[PDB]
Amino acid sequence: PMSKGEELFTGVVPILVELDGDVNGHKFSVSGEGEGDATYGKLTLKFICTTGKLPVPWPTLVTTFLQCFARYPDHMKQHDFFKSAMPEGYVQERTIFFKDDGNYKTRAEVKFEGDTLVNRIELKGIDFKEDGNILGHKLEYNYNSHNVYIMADKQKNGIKVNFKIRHNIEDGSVQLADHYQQNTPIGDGPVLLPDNHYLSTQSALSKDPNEKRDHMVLLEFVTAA
Repeated sequence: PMSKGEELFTGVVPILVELDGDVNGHKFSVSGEGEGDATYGKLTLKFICTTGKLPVPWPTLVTTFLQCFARYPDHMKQHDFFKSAMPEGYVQERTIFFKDDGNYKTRAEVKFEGDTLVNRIELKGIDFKEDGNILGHKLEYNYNSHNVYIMADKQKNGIKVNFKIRHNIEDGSVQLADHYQQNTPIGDGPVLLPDNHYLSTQSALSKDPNEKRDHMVLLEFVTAA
């Protein structure tokens, strides 16, 4: 292959997602489970809020809830930092600025625990407007397609990422979430540091009609470029 860790993703890999969140004081925890298939770049997940009802819309948390499952084509596996960081994993820090509303601050650890790919997150949301689009729940239960731009970080043998999410507001228009992401490896061994390249995402949000807990099922498709 191109990296040792890439061989960890040659099969469908089960996923565990854990988030502790806090938004304008509202505390919540989410658990998610599912599997990823990096050779297609497909991910299917079902998250449940385990503390009651999510204080913010589920689409706002999609990008916080696994980029080691991106399908890197053959002529591009030399650019796949995420798998090269494995098994030991990487920290994934992000500051999301929602246009004209508050911010999320998120810290995650993405690593193999056993045979499962685990993304363990802490999220802090501050300065949200009581009736803005987030705390007003004015977003639509859907998700656009995005292009997330990836650059190597030579000083930290990691990657600096920047992209912008489009949250379809119920009134038709778009509420921007501007993501500032930093990925830093947990282990000593070398990593693949990529030439500037894009990741293409597609995401489907739906529900599990025999689960009556606040939940989100996510069908995500990620590919390199």
